[PDB]
Amino acid sequence: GSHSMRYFYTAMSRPGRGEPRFIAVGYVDDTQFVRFDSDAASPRTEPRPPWIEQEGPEYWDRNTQIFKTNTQTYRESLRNLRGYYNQSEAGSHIIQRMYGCDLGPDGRLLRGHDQSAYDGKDYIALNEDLSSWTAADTAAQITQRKWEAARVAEQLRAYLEGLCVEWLRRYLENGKETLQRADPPKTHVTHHPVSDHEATLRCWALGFYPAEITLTWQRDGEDQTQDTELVETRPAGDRTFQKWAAVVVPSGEEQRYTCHVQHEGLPKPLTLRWEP
Amino acid sequence: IQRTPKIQVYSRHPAENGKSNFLNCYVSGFHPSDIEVDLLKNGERIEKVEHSDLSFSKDWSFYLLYYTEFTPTEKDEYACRVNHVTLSQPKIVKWDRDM
Amino acid sequence: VPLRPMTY
Repeated sequence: GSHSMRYFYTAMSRPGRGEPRFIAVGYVDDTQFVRFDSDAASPRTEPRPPWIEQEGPEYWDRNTQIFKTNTQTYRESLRNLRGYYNQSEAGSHIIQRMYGCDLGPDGRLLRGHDQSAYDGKDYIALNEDLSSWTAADTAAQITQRKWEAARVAEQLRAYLEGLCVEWLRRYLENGKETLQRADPPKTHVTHHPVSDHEATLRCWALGFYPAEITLTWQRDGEDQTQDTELVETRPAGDRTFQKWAAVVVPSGEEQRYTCHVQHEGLPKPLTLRWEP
Repeated sequence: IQRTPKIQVYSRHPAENGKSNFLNCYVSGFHPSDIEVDLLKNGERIEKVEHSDLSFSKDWSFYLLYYTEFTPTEKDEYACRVNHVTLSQPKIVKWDRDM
Repeated sequence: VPLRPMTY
């Protein structure tokens, strides 16, 4: 599909250094729109994109009430998981949670999501049916039963199909000039000899939004999958992203190589070559 | 497990000597979340550096962007200093113009 | 708005 909303929660214990810290951020695609940190002076949910500022006091109070309760709730959960795993009170641990909804180009719900991890490894996840759970081990099963008893899955299904899609669509309209605008990448190829017999061709993509992009090198039209070095897509700081793909080629053979770029902001897919 | 941070040092806009810009240090793929990042101008820590709010990828590893306003020159050297539990000594990544 | 809080 084309759009999604996601909330990311991180709860971290720090024995001997105060109570566990809770941080929450909200994103619509690759655009962050809200934040909350329990370590702030006057913890409150703050705006992170201009289009959210127009929301009323009730919106901000409701978010803050929820996030302040989350801070308490997660302190209790970190205590609970420590016990489910028979761990010492001396170690630091982290519970992460990520949930939200995906919309297709038609605007209707493609699928819902809800997953949690403990120390960076899967713990419990709502299944695609939005009705059952997948617990990773006997400890997660304890959490599963509590949730089944509280009819959590039913409330999650209702949120994901109701409120989540409704707010997402509201945000996509209010922030349409940016959220619904794909900025194509500016591309170019550089050359750096690596020896008297080989050189590096690096294909650049700059200033694009959203982050989703495909950069590939071909030699005689054949994809150089195992021979292409790809860097992780990185943020520029102005909402856009950067990325590059490099291949080391024999000197005098650079014209046999073509870089192909696909991005949704592009009228049609690009093919580039080094221009001496 | 614990995962070491991947580090990228680069500028927001193409580097132009004498032209103002933004020095970026992107740390990603790490776990747990505590991490220390500093931007250095000729070996010394720049002060008013800011950073993004903590978030993570589908694989649960965290990522943060540290950045500061700056003006490149052919003389000045810039770098990113990173310390994390997985690291025995802080790692210094120098800013390369073609990276 | 975000989801309702809950304990693990």
